[PDB]
Amino acid sequence: MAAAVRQDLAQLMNSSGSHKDLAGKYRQILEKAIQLSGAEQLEALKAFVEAMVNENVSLVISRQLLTDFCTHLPNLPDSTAKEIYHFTLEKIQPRVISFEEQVASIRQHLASIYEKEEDWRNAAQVLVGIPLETGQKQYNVDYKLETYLKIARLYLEDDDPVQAEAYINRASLLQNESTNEQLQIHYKVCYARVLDYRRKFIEAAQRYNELSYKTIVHESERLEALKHALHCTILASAGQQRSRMLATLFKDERCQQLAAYGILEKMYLDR
Amino acid sequence: CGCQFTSKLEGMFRDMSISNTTMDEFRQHLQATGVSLGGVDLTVRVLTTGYWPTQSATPKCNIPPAPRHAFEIFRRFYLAKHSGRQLTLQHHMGSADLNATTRKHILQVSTFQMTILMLFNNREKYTFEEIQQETDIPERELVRALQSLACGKPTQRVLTKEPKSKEIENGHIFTVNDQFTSKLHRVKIQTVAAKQGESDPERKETR
Amino acid sequence: KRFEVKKWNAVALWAWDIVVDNCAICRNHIMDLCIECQANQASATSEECTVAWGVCNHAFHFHCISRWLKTRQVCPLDNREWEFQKYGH
Ligand SMILES: [Zn+2]
Ligand SMILES: [Zn+2]
Ligand SMILES: [Zn+2]
Repeated sequence: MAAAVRQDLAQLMNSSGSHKDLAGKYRQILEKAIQLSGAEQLEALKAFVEAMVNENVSLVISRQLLTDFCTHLPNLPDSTAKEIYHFTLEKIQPRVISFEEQVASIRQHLASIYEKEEDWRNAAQVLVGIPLETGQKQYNVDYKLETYLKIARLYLEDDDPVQAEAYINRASLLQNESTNEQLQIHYKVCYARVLDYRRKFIEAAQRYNELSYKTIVHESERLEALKHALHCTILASAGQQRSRMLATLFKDERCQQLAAYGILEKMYLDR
Repeated sequence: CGCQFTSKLEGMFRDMSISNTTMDEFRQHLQATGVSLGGVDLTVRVLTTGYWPTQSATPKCNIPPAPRHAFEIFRRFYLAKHSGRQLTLQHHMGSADLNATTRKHILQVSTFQMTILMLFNNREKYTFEEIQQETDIPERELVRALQSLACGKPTQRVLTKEPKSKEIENGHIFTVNDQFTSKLHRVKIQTVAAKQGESDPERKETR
Repeated sequence: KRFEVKKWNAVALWAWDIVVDNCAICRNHIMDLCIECQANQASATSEECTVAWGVCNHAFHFHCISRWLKTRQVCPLDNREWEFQKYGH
């Protein structure tokens, strides 16, 4: 019955009236389309998306109905809904300069879905597409920081340094603007992970040691960060900085808790 | 003079040189096909941010559809064959010719009221609320741009309204009058550039 | 329609980035210090060593091209050729 939905949308596009009545009728049509299933529901939602991006439909009507559509979709499982996500992302280009909140939400949802299916490469590609720099929505610093952090974390398991290095660069650029302490802790953890990954085992050990003496971080997470610091220090280039880091790490008792306690004991006590 | 802002003038003229070079190369581009239409008669220019100042804030207003297509084509070209630099959109400058239609008189819109004319192309008989809600339109500069077509108009009115009054209202409907008396096929409304006295604010800030 | 747009005379502004992840004089990176400073600590005071941007948009550490202008000669890319248009990335 997708043809009937498309015909109703086409007839309502040429209808004249108040914004509230048209919005209500379109919302009812969208709800009817959602009640469908399978290819019929897919085609009905595709027609709804095509109508929303159409020039004739009002700006407020289009943006609000796309928002409601994007809110209803996560209820439908990880399926052809992803195909219509791609279709809608490609569709938004004549009005991609007016509203981007819907585009950002679609990109975030698609990145989450790709992360669910062990796909960091495609999630990274999708989430890169966000226009954070523009400022035409003027996203708050926290949202841009979270987006760049998510891209950097995705790229770490997709194994592609160049772009994640630049993304960490930009996340640091906008980092000294944000407020949230937990977000800052997560950013520092991700930055230490990046340092550990590239070649910066000594700098990663320094960052992990700095993060180890924290309170809000979970005791298990604190122990994991300290273990990462210890392993980076062992794997670091053996020099004065590594010797100082080994001496510093020979003080924590939760270092003694770890299984590599003996290892750095051998390292620092000389053998 | 020496070299303090003579380099500013150098860059200013460099911008015009690059603009005309881009104009001729783009003419060669549309000479070789062009796929779809919408690029009927366009004049896009390339100016740098280091020689032309922003003015106030680098605004983020909307763009009419044919201008949207033109800007998209120019951005694609500049990111394809002039890569290594990205464009920034601003709303202060430009002009356009609006072909209206007993004769067909072509109007002139200075990049600000053409968004209102876009909303009218979709469907006219709008109001101030319609053009202030679905446009992301700026402040009273919008009022000056809008009053150009209706307020203070001689007998060549092209955007008439039912509530005939001097001050601007909110719930007022716009219409169109053919106005055969306007035999001029390139009639323009030059309400902007009323004076050039450099009002104190900008003088003080640059001082 | 009753109104149709025929021409347009827009002005398009552009910004210069050429973002890269490498340096020239210290051969390390765009950020993360240079040869003359090595580590982050040891009398940095919030790391007084940033990225310098020229009028041509080339990017180096401020210290790097500063010593380049100071040590070898000042004539190559002097105040007439190389400007100082920005400080920091
Ligand atoms: Zn440096
Ligand atoms: Zn230093
Ligand atoms: Zn410079």
